[PDB]
Amino acid sequence: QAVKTTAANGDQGNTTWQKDSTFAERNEIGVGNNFAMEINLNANLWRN
Amino acid sequence: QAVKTTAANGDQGNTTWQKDSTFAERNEIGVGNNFAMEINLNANLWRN
Repeated sequence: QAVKTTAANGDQGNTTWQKDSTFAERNEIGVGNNFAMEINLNANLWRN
Repeated sequence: QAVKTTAANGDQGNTTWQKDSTFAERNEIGVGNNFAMEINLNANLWRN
């Protein structure tokens, strides 16, 4: 979900609103590297 | 779970019996395509 900042007078970085006026409420985001699986190629060909 | 149609007098499609007499009640089924990972093949051999 999106978020913005308030008037930010002093030590207001804690104060953070909701910016639903522009962005949606169910966005999709991943964290870290993407899922992946490992294989070894030349070994398999030689084995076959 | 399986279901069966009724005698269907008129607009009786809403009426729908359960065919649990014959079919089991936990049959498995998939919807849409199957799971599928992807790997470009020749690029990896050439790069190695």
